Amino acid sequence: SLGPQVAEGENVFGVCHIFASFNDTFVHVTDLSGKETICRVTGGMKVKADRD
RNA sequence: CGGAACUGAGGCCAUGAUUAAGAGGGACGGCCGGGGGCAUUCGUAUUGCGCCGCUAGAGGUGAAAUUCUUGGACCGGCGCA
Repeated sequence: SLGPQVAEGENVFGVCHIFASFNDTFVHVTDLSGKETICRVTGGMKVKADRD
């Protein structure tokens, strides 16, 4: 029961927190507070070499 | 009689001081300014430290490595110095 307030229109908010720069890129979904995290992901966990 | 030193009272002179620098000094009035010294309050950032959460990479390069990394890095969060 993940957000059991079932109305099929009650949208559930989060925040994303993109940290972009050179040599990296992060995507860090969290709740409204930034205290609880949901699947932080990067660019280095997908490609093979370090210059891409 | 001359010229010496000294002391007293008087009338006379149209009776005596050049102006005030587009030279300067000082005074006075209202302002002006990241001018100078002493004490005072504020700011985000950085670095470290503590506690919480999820997860394998993070840095840095033209490209790499030295280096940090499940004994929990980098990211996010609240505090403190």
